[PDB]
Amino acid sequence: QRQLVQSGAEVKKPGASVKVSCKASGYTFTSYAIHWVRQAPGQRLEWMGWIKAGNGNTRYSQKFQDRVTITRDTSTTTAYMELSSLRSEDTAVYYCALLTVLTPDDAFDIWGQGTMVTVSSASTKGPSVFPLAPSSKSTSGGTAALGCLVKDYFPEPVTVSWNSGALTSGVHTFPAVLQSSGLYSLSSVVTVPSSSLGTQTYICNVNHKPSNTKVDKKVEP
Amino acid sequence: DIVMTQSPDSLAVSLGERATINCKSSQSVFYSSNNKNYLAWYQQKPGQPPNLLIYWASTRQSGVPDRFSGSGSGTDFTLTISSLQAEDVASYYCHQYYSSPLTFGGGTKVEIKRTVAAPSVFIFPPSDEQLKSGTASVVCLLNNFYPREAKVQWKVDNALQSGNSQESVTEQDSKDSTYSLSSTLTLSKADYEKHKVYACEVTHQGLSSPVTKSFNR
Amino acid sequence: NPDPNANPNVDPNA
Repeated sequence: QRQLVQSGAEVKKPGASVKVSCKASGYTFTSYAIHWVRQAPGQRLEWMGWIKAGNGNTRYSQKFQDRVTITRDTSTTTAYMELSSLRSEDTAVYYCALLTVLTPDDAFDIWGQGTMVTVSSASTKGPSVFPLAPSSKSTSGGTAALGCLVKDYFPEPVTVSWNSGALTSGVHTFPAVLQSSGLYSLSSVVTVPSSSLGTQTYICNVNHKPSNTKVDKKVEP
Repeated sequence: DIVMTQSPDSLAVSLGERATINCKSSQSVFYSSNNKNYLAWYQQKPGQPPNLLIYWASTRQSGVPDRFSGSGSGTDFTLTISSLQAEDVASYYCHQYYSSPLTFGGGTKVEIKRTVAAPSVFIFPPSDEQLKSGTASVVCLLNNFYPREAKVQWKVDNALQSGNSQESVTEQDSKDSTYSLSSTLTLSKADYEKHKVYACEVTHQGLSSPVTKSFNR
Repeated sequence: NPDPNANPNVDPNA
């Protein structure tokens, strides 16, 4: 399986720089060009530039020519996008991608998972994680609902898995809400059999990369 | 640059019905010398990167279900989903690689219509751990309902609240085409401790009268 | 005409 894995989300001050990394694996690194594409709020996907992973030549969009640098490190099969003089329009999800690899031998298209960059002078804050315990007030049709409340973090995003990814059915991880304080909160819930709460263990795995938060909260009645 | 214009901006059909998405390029992306159209179609679901469906305007990528097909030449292109499945709810984007800069369309959001489903309503008091820290969040959960419109109201000691709650709704579910909604009421610990009854009252098309879910502190 | 350097990954003669 060919893949691209990006670095974690960041917050950076206006006027500062951000550098996002893109680790390639599972294919011949030097054969293809890695593109950078961003997706800003309410806006179309926007191509920024490409680098040929072999010889390192680049082409940048006119929009970013003066502010972007794309590089690559072949010994670590990793590409990098640095964007300087950050501005409010630059808050966005940044993707690396092997766009439309259409050769005589191959046809594929691979994207990294995306890196959220927030341009802000506000400080990073990690969340508290609180259980949403199943109870008589959270049962419906032979199921029990339970969850985790991830409160008071900055910037986005938080990600949540259950039981290290082994529990996926019946999960809803909600979009975050913006609190008056400027901090975010989110909820993640799952519905499970009402009959086996005594024998099964449910743990929410919360990640907030900007604050180095990795929490595993067991949720019990 | 080559501007990519899609229509409609959104569409909703029932499961199994045909969905049609149009894309117009501001300049031709056809090359007569090789008879090719330099166009691709992508699917993207919230929180995920786009996935390639179609390239050279009409060649379906390996592994893509054959209910997806692309057609057109020159400036006018069509993505067809012949029989919409629940997992097809997503936004769809055209893309040109004829000229630099590479560009994408504005997207078409594809939605399922399905039968009315009333929400399952749950309430969660604050955890003792959170109360230890001086704040109390009460969570009201509305699970797996349709249509998306729903109203939550909070009552504390039977009094309607205003200004102390936030809510958000999910994207449409990829399996059962429903929505869910979470609302949080936040009080200081001191204020939480002065009241007995906490309740969320839910209005929705599937309910003939509002449902109230409550607990005593 | 197409610009073959818009996306180096595309071989227009494959």
